[PDB]
Amino acid sequence: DMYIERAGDITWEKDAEVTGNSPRLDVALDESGDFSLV
Amino acid sequence: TTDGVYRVMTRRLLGSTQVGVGVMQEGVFHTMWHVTKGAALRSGEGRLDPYWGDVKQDLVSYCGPWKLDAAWDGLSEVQLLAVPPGERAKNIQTLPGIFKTKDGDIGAVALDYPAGTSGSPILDKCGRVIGLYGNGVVIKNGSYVSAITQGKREEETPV
Ligand SMILES: N=C(N)N[C@@H]1CCCCNC(=O)[C@H](CCCCN)NC(=O)[C@H](CCCCN)NC(=O)Cc2cccc(c2)CNC(=O)CNC1=O
Repeated sequence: DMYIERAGDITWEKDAEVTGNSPRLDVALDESGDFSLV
Repeated sequence: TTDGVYRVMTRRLLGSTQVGVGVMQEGVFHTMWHVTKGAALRSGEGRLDPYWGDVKQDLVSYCGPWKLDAAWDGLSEVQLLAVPPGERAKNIQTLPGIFKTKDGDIGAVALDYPAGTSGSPILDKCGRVIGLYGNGVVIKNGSYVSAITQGKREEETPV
């Protein structure tokens, strides 16, 4: 039994918490949908 | 099929497990292929049948074709509307990095959430869904970077 349950509206939050860097990565995508680092 | 973000749950004999997340828009449910493995979904007393999908993109839509057409503009911050298992939906803002591929650049977010957060929407400042979270790579120190995965909204199919 795989089922869905609503979890909210989709909105941009003003004054949201910011985090994370912005990495630049060389990757390959294969025919099965896997990303790998080169 | 009211618009919004939804958890994707599985139930066997015991309790339920959240295996992912998806977006309902224009009567179509959008999630990542690895969440459902492209199988049917229940919504209330109704059945949602797979309609379009692509395992390489790791995407699947239910009840109709892929509807989400907004794109990252390549320089603005974005928000992940993370819907983690057992936790309230929350917005996290970030400046994407880049997956550089032989076929072009893909925006990518260095945000690390449980596996069942897969399919959570990534948003632009207008609240448009510019992709879904959860197909990515693990970099050297063990942290995670997700592609901003977006499908193509095709033109109306002839008749
Ligand atoms: N810090 C981590 N590792 N964080 C993730 C965030 C998932 C976010 C949601 N997305 C996924 O669940 C996908 C599913 C597979 C899609 C394949 N098309 N997965 C991934 O995109 C990566 C891909 C690796 C590259 C494939 N060439 N797979 C993993 O990360 C597997 C992994 C690896 C090491 C350790 C762990 C898991 C243990 N960590 C957890 O148990 C919870 N955290 C995560 O699992």
